[PDB]
Amino acid sequence: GPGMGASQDDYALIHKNILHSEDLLKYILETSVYPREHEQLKGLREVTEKHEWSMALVAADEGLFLSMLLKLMNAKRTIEIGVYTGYSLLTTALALPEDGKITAIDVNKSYFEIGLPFIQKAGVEHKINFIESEALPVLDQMLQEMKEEDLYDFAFVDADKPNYANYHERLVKLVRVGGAIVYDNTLWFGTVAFPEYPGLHPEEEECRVSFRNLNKLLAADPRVEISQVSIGDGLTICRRLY
Amino acid sequence: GPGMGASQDDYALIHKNILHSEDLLKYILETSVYPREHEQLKGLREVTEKHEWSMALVAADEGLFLSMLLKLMNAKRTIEIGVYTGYSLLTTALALPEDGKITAIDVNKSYFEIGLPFIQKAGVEHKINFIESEALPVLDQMLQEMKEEDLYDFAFVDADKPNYANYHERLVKLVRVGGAIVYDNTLWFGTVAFPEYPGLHPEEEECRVSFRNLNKLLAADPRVEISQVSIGDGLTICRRLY
Ligand SMILES: Nc1ncnc2c1ncn2[C@@H]1O[C@H](CSCC[C@H](N)C(=O)O)[C@@H](O)[C@H]1O
Ligand SMILES: Nc1ncnc2c1ncn2[C@@H]1O[C@H](CSCC[C@H](N)C(=O)O)[C@@H](O)[C@H]1O
Ligand SMILES: O=Cc1ccc(O)c(O)c1
Ligand SMILES: [Mg+2]
Ligand SMILES: [Mg+2]
Repeated sequence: GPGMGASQDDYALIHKNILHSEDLLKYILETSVYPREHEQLKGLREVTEKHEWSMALVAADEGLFLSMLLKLMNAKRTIEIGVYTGYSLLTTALALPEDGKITAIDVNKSYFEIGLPFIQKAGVEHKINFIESEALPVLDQMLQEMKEEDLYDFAFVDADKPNYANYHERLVKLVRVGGAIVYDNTLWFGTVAFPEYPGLHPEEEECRVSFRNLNKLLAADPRVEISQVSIGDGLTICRRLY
Repeated sequence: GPGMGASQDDYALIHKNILHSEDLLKYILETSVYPREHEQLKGLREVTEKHEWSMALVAADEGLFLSMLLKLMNAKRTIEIGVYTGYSLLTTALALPEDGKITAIDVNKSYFEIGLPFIQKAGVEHKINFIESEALPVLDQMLQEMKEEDLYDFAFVDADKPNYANYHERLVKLVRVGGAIVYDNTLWFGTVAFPEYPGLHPEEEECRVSFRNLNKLLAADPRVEISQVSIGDGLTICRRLY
């Protein structure tokens, strides 16, 4: 109710990691990520680390992996659901060719305005069409308008976790055959490995349950082939088969 | 030569994981890997788990990830360095198109013949050209005979770890521009994070130092873009730039 509002300090999982030690994750970042990170990504990350919802920021080693996937598959048209301050969005815009196009959807444009100066300085603002809205109505409107020529090569899903299965039903129609759908956070701080987990915030527990259900659904879905990858907070790559 | 024993039982790191949770790795395998694993890959994995060098076997979640990369980049011609019983090789042969081709190099064909019945039953043996040799002389012969139109789309490097830097100098000329080179085990049980790590077999220590050097070299190499991925025992994806 009324008060000071939602803080990430009310959450139990902030300080959890899936790798063996903090030293191993720090090694990966210092050795293989920061030397390869665009200066505008570094600036965007450093401001976002000070923000009240910094827990949501995509892991930087995951960012470089998404960039690699976009280049290897020659993606040109992508969709991002869940923008926050724009780290994965700027990563994507830097990876695409000059004529690449991104549809970016987030309910809160004020977060996006934090990252927008870095996107402009990087010279890739022209690739981004940002839409301030809940994603589900936008996706349903796309399904009535988009033709086969406009299908996306790649979707990154990093928004409200309990809605992922709902996003999946739209995205298997909005991404081309042979295209990729990537779901962030599918290992949810390691909590998915347990049928019950003590002391979580109600929203954290709702996400543990939803990801356990989502991971089973994706593994059984004949419309896609999958790979769940223990990078960052876990991601699942889906490739559309038909 | 004469010296100390260097069998698998002589190594210290066999059971060490890069993920901090054994339950999380089992969850990934049981939820997202085994339901998606080809029957012949399952049989090959089960035999190899009993073999005296079972620690060398590529992780099954990494297998599905490699398959996903190959499909998303539409690879058609690949090279594998380090075959063992053939798990990554069968993964690759199953992922490629019907007319895809693999050049597979290993010093020990007897290992390959353990997995060969599974590869034959999968119906993809015809894609594989197995070469029984040390890899370095083969790659140098390829540099002499390779034409630009025959460059590989994808290379998987999983053989003798101290030689990876030597392999890299040939493979950046044998893979096409825009192609991928994947180096397996670049986190080496997490020991790369530390300048010193007590209690290692001398060959394990040699690989720790070798990978610390390689990870620095790859992060600084302008010929490639990289992404180090904390799946399996760690891998590094390189994409050739010029
Ligand atoms: N229903 C909804 N539709 C669209 N965006 C939503 C949403 N519910 C939450 N979000 C947004 O999802 C985002 C999750 S954080 C996303 C992180 C970002 N991709 C990065 O690279 O760091 C938040 O910005 C939140 O505002
Ligand atoms: N110099 C060399 N040239 C080619 N192969 C070598 C080599 N030194 C060692 N090897 C081979 O490298 C292999 C490493 S284990 C390879 C694992 C396999 N790719 C999998 O999917 O499980 C062993 O089979 C070993 O015989
Ligand atoms: O909302 C919490 C949150 C936490 C971690 C994430 O990666 C994310 O996208 C969201
Ligand atoms: Mg996320
Ligand atoms: Mg290996």
